[PDB]
Amino acid sequence: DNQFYSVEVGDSTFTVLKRYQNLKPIGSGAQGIVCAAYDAVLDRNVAIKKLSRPFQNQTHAKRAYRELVLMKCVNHKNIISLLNVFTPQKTLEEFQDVYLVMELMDANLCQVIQMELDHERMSYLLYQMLCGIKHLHSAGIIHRDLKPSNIVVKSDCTLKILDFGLASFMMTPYVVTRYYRAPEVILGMGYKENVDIWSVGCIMGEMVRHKILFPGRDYIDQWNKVIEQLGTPCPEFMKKLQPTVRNYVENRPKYAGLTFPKLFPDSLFPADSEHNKLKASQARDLLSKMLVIDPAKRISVDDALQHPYINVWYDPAEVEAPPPQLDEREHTIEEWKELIYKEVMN
Ligand SMILES: CN(c1nccc(-c2cnc3ccccn23)n1)C1CCCCC1
Repeated sequence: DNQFYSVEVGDSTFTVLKRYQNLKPIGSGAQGIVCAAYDAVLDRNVAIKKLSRPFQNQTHAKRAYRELVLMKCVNHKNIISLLNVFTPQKTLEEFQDVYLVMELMDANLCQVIQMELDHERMSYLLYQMLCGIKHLHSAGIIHRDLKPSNIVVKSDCTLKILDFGLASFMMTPYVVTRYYRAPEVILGMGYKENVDIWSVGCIMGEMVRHKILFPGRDYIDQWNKVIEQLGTPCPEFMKKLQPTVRNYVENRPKYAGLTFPKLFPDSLFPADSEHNKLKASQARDLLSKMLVIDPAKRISVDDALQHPYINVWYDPAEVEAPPPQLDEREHTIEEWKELIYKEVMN
C-alpha cells in the first residue's frame, strides 16, 4: 500500500506516485531525465523530471532550489507550468531525489528548427518567446541563457519556456551550449533586459538558415563567428570592455561585416506571395536589430514586440500580466539538502 512504485527508464530508476502511469523517457538534460506519463487523477498526460541528488553540489543545488522556487511563484502562459512536486523519501535523512511534474508539451524547439515554417508560425513562436521573456523581466528575472532545447512547444504551436536561466565547476561527461549567449556574456560586460534579445535573434536566425549561426568549440571560436559575419564592433563598444578583454578583441583581425540581406538572403524566406515578400523583409528587419553586438544599439524586448513582424499577435490580456527572498547564496551540500528538502514539502 505504498504511495509510490518503481520502473526502470533507460538506465536510472524512476520512483513515482501511483497516479502517474506508463512512463516514457521523452528526454534528458544536465540536471535529470524527463519522462512523459499519464496522471490518472488529473486525467491527462504530463512530463516528469527527476532531480537525482540535486544537492550533490552547489551548481546543481543552486540551480535546483532556484528553479523549484521560481517555478512555483511565477505564473505566465509562456512559462512551463508546474503541476506537482514530490519525493519518494519520507525524511530529511533518507532524502535523495526530487520529482518535478509539469504539463507535457509535444516537442523541442530544436525539432521545430529542423523544419521550414511559414511566417505565421515563425512570428507567433517568436511572439511567445518575447511575451514570456517580458514577464520574466518584469519579475526581476533575466534568463541570459535561452536556447532551443530549454524552450518547448505544442502542436497547436503554443510555446513555453522551461528554465529561468543563470544567477561553477561541473565534473560531468556532458557539455553546455554557449552558441546563443550574448557578447556581453561571452566577454563579460554587465548586462540588462535586452541581453536575451540576442538569444532570440540567434534562434530566429537558425529558424531561417537552419544551421547554428555562431558555433564554436570555445568562446574564442564563438566570438570569431560573431565578427566573421556581423563584423568587428564599432570603437564605441570596445571602450566598455575590460581592459584585459579589450586588449584581446581589439587586437583581433578585423572584419567589415556582411550585410543582412547577405546573411539571410531571400532564398531562405518563402516570398512567392506578395504577402510573403513583405513578411520576409520584415523578418529580415527584426533580425538586423536583434543580432546587434552592441547592447546599447540592440532592440529592446518592448520594441521587438511593437515590430510589424510580431505585433500582428498582440493582445493586452497576454503580454500585460501582473508580476510577483534573495535566492543567490552560498551553502554546503548538507545545508542545500535541508533547504531544497523543506522547499519540496512546503
Ligand atoms: C531537460 N529536458 C526537459 N526538462 C523539463 C521539461 C521538459 C519537457 C516538458 N514537456 C516536454 C515535451 C517534450 C520534451 C521535453 N519536455 N524537458 C529536455 C529539454 C530539451 C528537450 C528534451 C528534454
